[PDB]
Amino acid sequence: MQRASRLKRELHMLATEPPPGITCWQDKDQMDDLRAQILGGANTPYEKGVFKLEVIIPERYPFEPPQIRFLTPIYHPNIDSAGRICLDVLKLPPKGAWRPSLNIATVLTSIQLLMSEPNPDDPLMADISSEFKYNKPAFLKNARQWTEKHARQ
Amino acid sequence: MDQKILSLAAEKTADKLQEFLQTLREGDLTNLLQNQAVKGKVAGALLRAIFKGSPCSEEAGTLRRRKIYTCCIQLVESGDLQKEIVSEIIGLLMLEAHHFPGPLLVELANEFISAVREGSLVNGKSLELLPIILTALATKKENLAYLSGEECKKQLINTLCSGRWDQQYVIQLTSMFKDVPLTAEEVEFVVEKALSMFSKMNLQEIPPLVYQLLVLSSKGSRKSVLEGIIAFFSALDKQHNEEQSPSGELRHVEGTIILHIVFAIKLDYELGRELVKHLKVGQQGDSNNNLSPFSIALLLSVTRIQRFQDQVLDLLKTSVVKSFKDLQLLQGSKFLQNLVPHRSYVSTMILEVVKNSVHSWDHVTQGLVELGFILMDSYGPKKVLPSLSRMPNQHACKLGANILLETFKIHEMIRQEILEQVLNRVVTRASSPISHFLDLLSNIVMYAPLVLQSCSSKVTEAFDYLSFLPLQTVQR
Amino acid sequence: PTMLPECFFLGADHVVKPLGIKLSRNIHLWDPENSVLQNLKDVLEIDFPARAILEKSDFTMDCGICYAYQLDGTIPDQVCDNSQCGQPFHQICLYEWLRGLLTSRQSFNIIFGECPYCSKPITLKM
Ligand SMILES: [Zn+2]
Ligand SMILES: [Zn+2]
Repeated sequence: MQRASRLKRELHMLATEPPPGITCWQDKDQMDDLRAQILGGANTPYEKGVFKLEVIIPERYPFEPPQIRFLTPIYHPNIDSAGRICLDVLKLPPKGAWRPSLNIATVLTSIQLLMSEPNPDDPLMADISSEFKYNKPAFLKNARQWTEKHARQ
Repeated sequence: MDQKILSLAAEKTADKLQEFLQTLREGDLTNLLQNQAVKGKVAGALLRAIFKGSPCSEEAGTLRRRKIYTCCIQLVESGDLQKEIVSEIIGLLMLEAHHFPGPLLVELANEFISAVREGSLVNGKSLELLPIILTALATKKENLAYLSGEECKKQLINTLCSGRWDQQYVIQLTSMFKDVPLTAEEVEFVVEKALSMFSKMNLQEIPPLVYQLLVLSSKGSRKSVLEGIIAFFSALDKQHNEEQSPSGELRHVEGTIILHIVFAIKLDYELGRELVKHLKVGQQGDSNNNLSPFSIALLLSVTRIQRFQDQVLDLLKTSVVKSFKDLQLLQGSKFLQNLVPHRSYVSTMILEVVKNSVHSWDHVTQGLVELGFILMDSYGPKKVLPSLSRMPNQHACKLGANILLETFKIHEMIRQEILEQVLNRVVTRASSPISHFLDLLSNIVMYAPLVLQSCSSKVTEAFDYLSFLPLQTVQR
Repeated sequence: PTMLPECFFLGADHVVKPLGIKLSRNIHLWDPENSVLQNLKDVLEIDFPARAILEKSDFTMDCGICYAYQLDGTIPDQVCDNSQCGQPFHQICLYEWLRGLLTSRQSFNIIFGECPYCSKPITLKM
């Protein structure tokens, strides 16, 4: 209800003026979930890759957070193989920081930011995190391989 | 490398596991690091294997255990693992912490002491094990000499308290002292350190801090917690008034402080007594400098408990009385006016309290109402149906009037009941003077009538007695 | 009809505040012989936006929780007591949000809590 209130505005908003390097539409297969695409950020190994994502809106959403996943997998410390997002903004209070002043565009901007700046503090992938911590070029190499293997046409 | 140790542990202890433990002497660090990297259940299995194959009757296993203890201590904070593995490690260590002598646990205590003092402890979860260690030290009668384990515990805790803490890590510091068996001076130094830590704190941090300070105050250490909070917030509100010479935030704090102090005295029927005894100006009658706006606000949020109510409301009354007596003597005498600096009086204290009450102070108004009406009923004109006798009484009822006035101005859920109380005390008595009530009522109505279109029916029904009432009063 | 109708304001605890304060001290000046609008313009001591923008969306008058106007006919009425936010909200959306929140303490029929946008004290009376 307020779900649909947020949704009807965010639909047109993300269709017309989405964030930079981000797009999103009503998932043409689902029509209840949404299909997002984050274009590979510059100064990253994820360049030359259009990372698809599934976005689930819970029914109480301005109050709940969304639930995003990377459909196009990513070799990231904080994003696991499945595409989970261990981010505070997708979590509730004091655990996380979700509130309705944020929205789909804000969290997608946060994800695009994370893709350029991995979080060494909240790792889903502890070994990729240690690699990004100490051996930067190996991490960047494996990430660019992962990008050109899957994310490229 | 692990499955061999699994097979050694599968049947029996300290006959083959020890023998293999005397093969792989170093590299436990990297072993456990790849272990947590791949799967933490294997780390737990290794730990079980290690602690069964390294009994502490023999002293070689004690050092393997000390090394791996320091290993887990550093990695659990620094090496960001999964949560369940971390909980498991902590539980295992807290389990096997009992099988040690005095001095090994004393040096583990010194490890944690130096670490929290200087070591940037990344997560501080390791501290969960510390009070287990203090417990094992207190209970272990394997006497030391530097002396009993409980006394070395006293030494280590005195060291920690006299030492410096982290800003972030005071919560967990006091959370540890939560479950320890402590004595008077133990808990005293704990709260004194956490007390002096208040001056280096954000304000959103203070509420749960004071919550935990008090649930620990429950042991024996009641008086000093409140006395320190009082002096702290007293100086704070003075400093804020001098700034006026984040107000909303400051109010929001004070409220939740008082809420948690309420639950405390709700659970402790003695806490309020010492609170009272700390505060009562009538030790003989001379004004103490202990009281404050926040102090008073706490008292009035307290009076809605059923036991202390009348006690408090008598105390405040008599204290106001003394306030006005000393004040009228001051203004009556130049000589004393030359000597003493003016002190923030109880009345003005209350008024400023009312000003602050605007925000979210619902718990206070319920007692404020009663308080004002009590003053008026207590000292209303009754003699004609003199300054020493009349000024206090008149100022008292006048203060009740001001209170109820400035209250009724802003509070939208105690109207009708301020109102009907005035009407009730007015109508029936019909003998004793109520000119005070009436002038009050006049001021009330004058300032803000439109609210009384909502507070309607009490006056329609009040007119029903008008045929029985006396004439002059009806005219007014 | 020209007699004083019963009324109240919807809005902010700093905008609605001095409006009623003027009304309290000018209601006695209510001359029922004039028109009601004319009486108001002097009693409140203001001019209206006389259809000054009426029904033209500048995104000002919007819930910020449900992002909608006329949510079940409910109007964006509850606002922030803040110069910087002034974010208006409905009743139901603000209620349900401050329901789950941990800091959201409940008096008689009040919910306190932080404004969603600015994290400043905001009061909701049901
Ligand atoms: Zn709404
Ligand atoms: Zn706000």
